[PDB]
Amino acid sequence: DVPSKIGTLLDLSATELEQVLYFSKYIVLDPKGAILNGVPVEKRQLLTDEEYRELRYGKQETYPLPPGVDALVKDGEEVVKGQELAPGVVSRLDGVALYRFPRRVRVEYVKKERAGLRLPLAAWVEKEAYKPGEILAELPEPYLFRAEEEGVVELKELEEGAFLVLRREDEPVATYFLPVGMTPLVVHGEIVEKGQPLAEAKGLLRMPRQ
Amino acid sequence: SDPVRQYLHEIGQVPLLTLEEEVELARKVEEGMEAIKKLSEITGLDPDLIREVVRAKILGSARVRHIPGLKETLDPKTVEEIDQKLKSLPKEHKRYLHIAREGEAARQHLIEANLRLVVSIAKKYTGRGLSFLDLIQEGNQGLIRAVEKFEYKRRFKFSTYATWWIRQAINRAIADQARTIRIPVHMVETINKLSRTARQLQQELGREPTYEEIAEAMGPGWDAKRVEETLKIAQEPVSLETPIGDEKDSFYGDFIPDEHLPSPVDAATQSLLSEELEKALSKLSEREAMVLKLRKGLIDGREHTLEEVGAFFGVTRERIRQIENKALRKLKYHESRTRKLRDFLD
Amino acid sequence: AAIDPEEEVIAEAEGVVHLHEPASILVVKARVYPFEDDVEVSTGDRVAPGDVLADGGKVKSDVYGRVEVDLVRNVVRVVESYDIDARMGAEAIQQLLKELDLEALEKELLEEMKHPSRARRAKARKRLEVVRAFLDSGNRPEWMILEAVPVLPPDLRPMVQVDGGRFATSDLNDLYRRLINRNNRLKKLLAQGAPEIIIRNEKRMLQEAVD
DNA sequence: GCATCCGTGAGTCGAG
DNA sequence: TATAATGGGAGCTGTCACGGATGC
Ligand SMILES: [Mg+2]
Repeated sequence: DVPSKIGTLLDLSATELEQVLYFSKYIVLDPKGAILNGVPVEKRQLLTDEEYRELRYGKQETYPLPPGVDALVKDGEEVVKGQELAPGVVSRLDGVALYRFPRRVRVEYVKKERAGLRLPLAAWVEKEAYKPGEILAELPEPYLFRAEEEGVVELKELEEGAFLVLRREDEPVATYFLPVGMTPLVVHGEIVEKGQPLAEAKGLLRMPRQ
Repeated sequence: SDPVRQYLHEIGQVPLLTLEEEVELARKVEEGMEAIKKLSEITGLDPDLIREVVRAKILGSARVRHIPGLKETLDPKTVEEIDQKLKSLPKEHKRYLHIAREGEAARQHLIEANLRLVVSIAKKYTGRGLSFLDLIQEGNQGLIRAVEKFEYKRRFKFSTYATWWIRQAINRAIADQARTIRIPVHMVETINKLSRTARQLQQELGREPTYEEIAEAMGPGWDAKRVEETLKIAQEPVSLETPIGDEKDSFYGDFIPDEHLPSPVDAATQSLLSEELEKALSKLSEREAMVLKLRKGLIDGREHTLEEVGAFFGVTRERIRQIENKALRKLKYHESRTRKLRDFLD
Repeated sequence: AAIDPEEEVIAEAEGVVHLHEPASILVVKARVYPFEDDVEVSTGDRVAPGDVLADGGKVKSDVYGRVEVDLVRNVVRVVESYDIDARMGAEAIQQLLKELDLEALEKELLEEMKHPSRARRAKARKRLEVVRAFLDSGNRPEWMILEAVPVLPPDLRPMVQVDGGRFATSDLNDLYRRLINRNNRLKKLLAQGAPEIIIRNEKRMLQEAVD
């Protein structure tokens, strides 16, 4: 009934009191140090649902990843607005990106083993240890690494470089590690007598990255 | 402005769940309930009280109210006591608290997520005696039942199990509400079945079926009398404000006489009756007049036995009944004489 | 983990885990607080800066926000938010009406009455008439909001059997029934802890029922 | 200051 | 109690005669 008495006492326009009573908009009793768009929230301010959700429950957004496309960012790692989350995705806000329902889980298994290799004494560079990528030796002429045991060959080729494991019956009698720059001359499940070339080292040879 | 559009907008705010998100939320809910159970086993508290406390803390102090099923009044004091005793648990035990909270959050997000399905189901129930929004809210109750009863292990989408409970709650509402005079739900079922039967019969016969035809069509136990009594008992009331005319002038209730309050004529005749009876009772002695007056209950409005009037007048029941007899007899003589009291007999 | 035990993925030997190809990516503004020890706050608790969370108080909160406890990632997360109180409906309005101190508003508007502008003087008068009305009356403004809704005596809204043996009744009965139904449904919806967007709808429908 | 919007009024008895 | 089902429809049109509130 105009002029509204409730609206009059509280200094609220018809539209405002309508919005509050009929649940179009929130009205703030105790801002509790709230801030919206840089300005602090004054008591008896009108907030939409977007604004009240942003203020009270915090801001967030989810973005889809097309199937078979890996994320360009890591779980838990901070992001800046505009920074591309993926080749097809650009984040609208700043914050902590989180992974939602990962399709592929890759497990890197730790392996600590022991393997021998024989090299010409002139070519070798003496070192107490070899870090990845570091040069193991330098060979002036093609050299043939020869088998020091007899048995069946287990050949496993890593990302770069490889491993040979010789076994008689079910028990391995040898383990050789072939670093980068050495081409294996044998295949998996092959029989090698002592002295025949397992591989060929040529030119420089270095440790693999893995 | 339009409440329906507004609610459809608010519903349009929360996005729809992928199969993954759905299964995740479901799982979190179930495991949350399990967590509350185990937590009640550990603490020795009531699983209900615990659930209400966890729920309270998730929703905030914005919603705190006493629950009818709870034996304690639920207020921020008591929920703080309980929450603090929950915070005093060892790491492995205090873990179940976090599980519970996660569960509740998952539940809320689940309901809010699936709110659209309720609308899409209830839009088909319009016109059955309930408002669109009422239907929507009842369907929401159904949705809640679905969430609390759902098991993700069956690898079913949420929609399939939800739809059943939603439809059930809506139907229950329609049955329990839309009649001004409430009728039991089974009875409403019988009435609607009677209606479908009658409509089928009218579609085959090309005319409105008689009571006997419907009786025969309803199988055994149903005669014409049963059909008629069922229809009669199903009769809805009519508005007193229904207009009887072209103009705003006539209301139906304006034609309805009040039978309750006595008419001036009836009142005056009752008065003259009391007066004439006092006239004829004064023609007796005060003792016999008082005995008659106590026996017919003119004094207190109730009739005393022979033992009570005999104990009050200090005579035997035979004696008090005897003076009652002679009083009544003298009254019969006086009435045969003056004939004043004959006209009051209708 | 999975539904059926034989579909589970168990780690054969020692190694580290790498997550690839997420179904989606959720970007949230939040502050991360890793923990090695039993955490003192659970999920849902609201927290200001300088609050104890985990590790017996060693790790605290930098910002204002809401606590999400991650047991999987072993980190307490805080989504930046306030405690801000904002309501809707006649409860909020009843609050604002209760909060009003009349004499203060009277005097403020009196100061407003000396202003040169004609319009402002006018509005100040219009308001002051209301304020002074409530003041001199002895009636509290908050009574303009209803808690207990009165019910008209039945005889004044009859349910009566007419000549034919049929019932005729007043519309106030249907209105009262609407009110009572929506109300009770609200009480049960609250008792069961339904989400917002439900309770909101119910409350709105309740107000429209009373109207 | 002057166009514009929203709510509230628009005869009596009779019969119906 | 479990295939899955995820945003509603009808408006309704030849009165002024306005009153006070609201708007460039
Ligand atoms: Mg039969």
